[PDB]
Amino acid sequence: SLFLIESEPSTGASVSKNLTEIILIFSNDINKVSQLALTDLITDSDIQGIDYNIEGNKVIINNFSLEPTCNYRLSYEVIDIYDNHLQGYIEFLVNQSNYPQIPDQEVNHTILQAFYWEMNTGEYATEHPEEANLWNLLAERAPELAEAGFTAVWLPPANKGMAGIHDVGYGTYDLWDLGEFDQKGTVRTKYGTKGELENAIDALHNNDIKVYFDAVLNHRMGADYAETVLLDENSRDKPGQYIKAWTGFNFPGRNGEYSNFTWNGQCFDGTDWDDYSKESGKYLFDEKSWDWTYNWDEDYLMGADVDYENEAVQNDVIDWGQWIINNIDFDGFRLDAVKHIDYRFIDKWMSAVQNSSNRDVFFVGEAWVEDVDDLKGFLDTVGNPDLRVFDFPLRSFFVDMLNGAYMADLRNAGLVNSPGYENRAVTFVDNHDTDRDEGSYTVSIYSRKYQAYAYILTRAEGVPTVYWKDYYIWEMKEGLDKLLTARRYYAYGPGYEVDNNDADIYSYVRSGFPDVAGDGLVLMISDGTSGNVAGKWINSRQPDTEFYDLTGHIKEHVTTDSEGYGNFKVIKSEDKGWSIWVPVE
Ligand SMILES: [Ca+2]
Ligand SMILES: [Ca+2]
Ligand SMILES: [Ca+2]
Ligand SMILES: [Ca+2]
Ligand code: NA
Repeated sequence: SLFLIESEPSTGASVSKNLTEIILIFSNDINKVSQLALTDLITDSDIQGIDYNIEGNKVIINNFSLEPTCNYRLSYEVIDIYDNHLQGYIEFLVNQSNYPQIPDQEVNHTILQAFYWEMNTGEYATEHPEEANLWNLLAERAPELAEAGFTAVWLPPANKGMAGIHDVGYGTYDLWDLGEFDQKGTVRTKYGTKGELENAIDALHNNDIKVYFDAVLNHRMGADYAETVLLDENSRDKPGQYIKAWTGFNFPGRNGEYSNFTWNGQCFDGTDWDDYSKESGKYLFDEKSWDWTYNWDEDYLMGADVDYENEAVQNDVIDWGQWIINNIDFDGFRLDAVKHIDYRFIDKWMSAVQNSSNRDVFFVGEAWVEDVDDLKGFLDTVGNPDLRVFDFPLRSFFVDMLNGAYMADLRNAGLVNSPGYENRAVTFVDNHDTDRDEGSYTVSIYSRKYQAYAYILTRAEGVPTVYWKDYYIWEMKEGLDKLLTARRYYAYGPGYEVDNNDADIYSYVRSGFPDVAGDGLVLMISDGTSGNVAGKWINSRQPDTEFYDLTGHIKEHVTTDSEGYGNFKVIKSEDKGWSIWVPVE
């Protein structure tokens, strides 16, 4: 039975104006092409003089020249060798060739999270062998990341963890070992060597991309030796008992390189394992107190807990902070488990590290707090103005959209819309904790993900993060790249909320820069399912201007009146319910 197996370009694609042919691949060998037309859908005129040629089960169509920003349909009726008839079509959009010219200092910022939990494991290692060596890959890919519009990359923890080569990076063992020393059965980390990493950073800086380090400062794991430790009278478990604590770290493999600091019992407030009784608990060490944290009793999380009241410990870790930026040339950090670490210490280190260099070091904390007020109150407590946080509040809205949400409420959702806190939001859709095959605390954004990316990447505030697993593993690249184009060239100037949002449609306006031609955009997203085209009358702030949907979804243009208003459209479906209207000229 006759069907189209695939086409190049694929239906829905955005293509180069230099596309020279369309290949259609069919199920059976093809006897005939009865009708073929390539149509410009804006003017509704067929391109005269196209040619085709039959090769077994393939049909190559050529002899055309496509205009930028134009939507085309290739319609065909073929008869196969068993006299089956198949009628069908493919559609595609041509990329803009002449983009708006944005002054380099105003270009929008955009982060790629360069990892996922199961990288280089199970089928992932099979289907994606290039990820057995992440530093080398990021090196290879720097120029295409930059072409995509990424301005920074957040790396997985680059230091040696307690599971060695299988450590995703959070079983922190040695901060000063970046896959330079044979420790935990491996010289390299799961991701590569120190040299490879230094390679990648040059690769990336070479293409004008920053590199953030994922600093896990709360705990330590895989200690070199155990120690007998008495537990405080205030310990929740086994108070005033003696336990055998895995608390000795001296990093034999590194042998003092970079830092000769070593760790024991007095470097930690406590632990969760007693190797005498072979029991888990929460164990507070004699004369230690849990450090000051936003919420009561949340210093203790897992592993051996760092005592950031200890001055020697504060000093070694401030020194590493500094080494990472000034010596290893990173441009910033993600701060794992930021609310489980002494707030006074986080402010002190953020200040020491910021103060040690002329570069403006970027900092973002992982504080999994879905209420905005609670999260602002955490920012207030830490009280260091450089401290950004991930907008888990906003993501809670994208979880709400999984089975339908009240879409007008996106006007006020997340840290990213809280007055006085909007620029401290690092917005995202999924990450390694929220999108993981097994053992997640949440549900991934498994539906309406494109809508959620469009919202964050068009916004005037915050800094958006794309997830590697979305972009490269679930293969959302094709659709994401169109949103990344929007952000890179169009999402500029003041942002405006509109007055006609409802249960199912949210629209938003970026007016463009006055002193830049052809930038600006109208976003419309929907959680509707009716399967059809809805309009909203929106003031684009650009009088007498022809716009088109750069997503390829709506195959018409919209021209605004002399007040700048126009009827902009979106398709109310899960699959295609996002549109981004940009100027054609
Ligand atoms: Ca802690
Ligand atoms: Ca303490
Ligand atoms: Ca809705
Ligand atoms: Ca403009
Ligand atoms: Na502590």
